[PDB]
Amino acid sequence: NKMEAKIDELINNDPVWSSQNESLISKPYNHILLKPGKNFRLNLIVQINRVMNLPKDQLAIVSQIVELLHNSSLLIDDIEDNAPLRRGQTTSHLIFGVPSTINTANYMYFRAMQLVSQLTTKEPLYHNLITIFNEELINLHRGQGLDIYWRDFLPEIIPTQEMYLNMVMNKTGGLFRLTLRLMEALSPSGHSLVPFINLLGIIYQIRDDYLNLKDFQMGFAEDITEGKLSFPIVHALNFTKTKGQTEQHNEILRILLLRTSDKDIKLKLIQILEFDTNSLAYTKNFINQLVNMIKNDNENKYLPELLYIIDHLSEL
Amino acid sequence: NKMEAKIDELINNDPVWSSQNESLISKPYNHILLKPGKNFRLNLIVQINRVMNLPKDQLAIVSQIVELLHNSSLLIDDIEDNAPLRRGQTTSHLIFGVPSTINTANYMYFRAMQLVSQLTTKEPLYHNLITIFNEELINLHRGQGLDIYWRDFLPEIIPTQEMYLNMVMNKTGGLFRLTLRLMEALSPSSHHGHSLVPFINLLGIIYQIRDDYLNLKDFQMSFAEDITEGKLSFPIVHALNFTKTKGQTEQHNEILRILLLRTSDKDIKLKLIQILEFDTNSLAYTKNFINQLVNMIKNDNENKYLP
Ligand SMILES: C=C(C)CCOP(=O)(O)OP(=O)(O)O
Ligand SMILES: C=C(C)CCOP(=O)(O)OP(=O)(O)O
Ligand SMILES: C=C(C)CCOP(=O)(O)OP(=O)(O)O
Ligand SMILES: [Mg+2]
Ligand SMILES: [Mg+2]
Ligand SMILES: [Mg+2]
Ligand SMILES: [Mg+2]
Repeated sequence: NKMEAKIDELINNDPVWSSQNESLISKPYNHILLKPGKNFRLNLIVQINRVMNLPKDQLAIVSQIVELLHNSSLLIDDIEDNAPLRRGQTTSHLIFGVPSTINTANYMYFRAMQLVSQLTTKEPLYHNLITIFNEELINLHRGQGLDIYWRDFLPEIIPTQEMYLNMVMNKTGGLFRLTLRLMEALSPSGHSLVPFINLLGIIYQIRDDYLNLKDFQMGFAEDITEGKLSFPIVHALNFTKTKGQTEQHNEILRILLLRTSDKDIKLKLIQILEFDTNSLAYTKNFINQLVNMIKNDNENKYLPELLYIIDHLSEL
Repeated sequence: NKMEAKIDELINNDPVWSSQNESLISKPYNHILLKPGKNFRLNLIVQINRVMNLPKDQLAIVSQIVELLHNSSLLIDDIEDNAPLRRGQTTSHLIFGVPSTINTANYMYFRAMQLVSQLTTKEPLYHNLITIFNEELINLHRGQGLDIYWRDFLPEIIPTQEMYLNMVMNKTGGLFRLTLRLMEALSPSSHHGHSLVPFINLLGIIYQIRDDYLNLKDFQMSFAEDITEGKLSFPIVHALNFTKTKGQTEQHNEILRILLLRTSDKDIKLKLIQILEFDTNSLAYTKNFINQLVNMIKNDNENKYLP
């Protein structure tokens, strides 16, 4: 009966959770926190707020939600991408293991969700805040799904430029739109800045893909080891199909499929994209055109310190 | 000019997502759907609705939300537990890879969350369903994190029977309580009696202890993957704390060594089992523990837990 009394007191109570248990399972998350770039995701929110005007207490919460979602996404992305480093540091799953990292990352998504309720007391608004959160996280998982599928089942599907851009609108545009849509919904205060935040996500991503190869040609071109269907690689694959460069098209697939860390093999692929397909110049120029679409936006049809961010978008 | 036009169209529209795309991402999930148990998790929902009386359309969505969370939880748990099999079938991550499986599973978490807003249009009630959904998924992750922590840090921390039971209230109680708390908040029924959460908690507990018990018993009588996983099973927690108390130092260490082996070796697995069989009598202890738990419900004449 002391057993039953114990079982009885157990089931008539909320589940026990100590602050100690909380520390033990937050290890993978505390590790990625030791990484920079933070002050920048914070500079973008701060700038957009000059327009949205939410009180600083609400802006702090919007910011905590996004940081939890962002860092958790990277903890996961690194398992998904077999990444050994993130922001010059050893990846969490390599230290604590994939099991703990996945669980903790998923855990933080729900803490993030929890915080949405500290943004309002109003039910109509709260319901909309949750829908935005739910929607963009659904979008993030969709693009991430395609990026991962194209790569892992290559050459089953060779994405075209169009397909890549759609994948990026979901994948990368997910959190960008999330942050902005929350702010536009909490604003006490012109046209929606969503097309502009979308163009930013796109630029951010093609730039991430591009710089990952160009800095090795001049990091470690880890994208090649991953086998990622990046902007430069998507152009090269399609370009070779179109110009009938069979041998080169196949060599590109062969190298991607090696998941190689050999610097010379990676450098060969890059030099193929440089001189054979001209995928690097194409990408650098595609980036510039997108940036000009904003820099030449006088009539403010995209646009509402703003541009300073566009050139330091790599540090977010 | 034409490139700028295309980008303009793109950024002014919602992200494009086709049904073929939906089919691609769904592959790891669909693969697990070829699995039984469904006419039983759904059986419990049915039964309890006899007291809750939710209108079918609403009950089905609950059934849907529960199914997505459960199947998704299993996809991830198998990755976390390095499980090669689930219901006799090759686990999803061994077929589609860990990357796609993790992504798909999480996606389904959010799809499940989406179904929550289609349970009701009343803004007060909806908020409660979300808080419910949110709270239990958090407990689920807390328990899972602890079950994984003990295992992966062994032998840093060896839980006591009590710590184990608390871990289970979180991990396994989560989905059980989420299912019932939703149904109770939706119930059109005036006063369907005392809340059934205490009863669903005891159920969750019996369920997990029995799961750990059966993993070893169906191997002592004839794969015992919990040993290969190195899991702090209910019988294992009992054996470890039983040898520590009876000062049986060498048996205590032998148990730890085998769990730390992460072994698939039949002989060695048989060896750990014979220790629990003859040395600590942990399997008989577990069987009896389960029976006591059940008797709490069987001899519930004043219906304190039962409806
Ligand atoms: C969930 C998101 C948006 C992260 C995607 O990152 P990528 O795998 O595309 O590249 P890195 O962020 O690791 O540079
Ligand atoms: C959460 C635990 C311990 C078991 C999960 O699987 P079930 O016992 O519910 O069985 P199936 O859903 O896989 O049929
Ligand atoms: C997320 C939950 C609740 C499933 C936990 O199942 P276990 O980790 O106990 O392992 P299985 O025996 O169910 O495979
Ligand atoms: Mg990555
Ligand atoms: Mg990635
Ligand atoms: Mg398991
Ligand atoms: Mg498990």
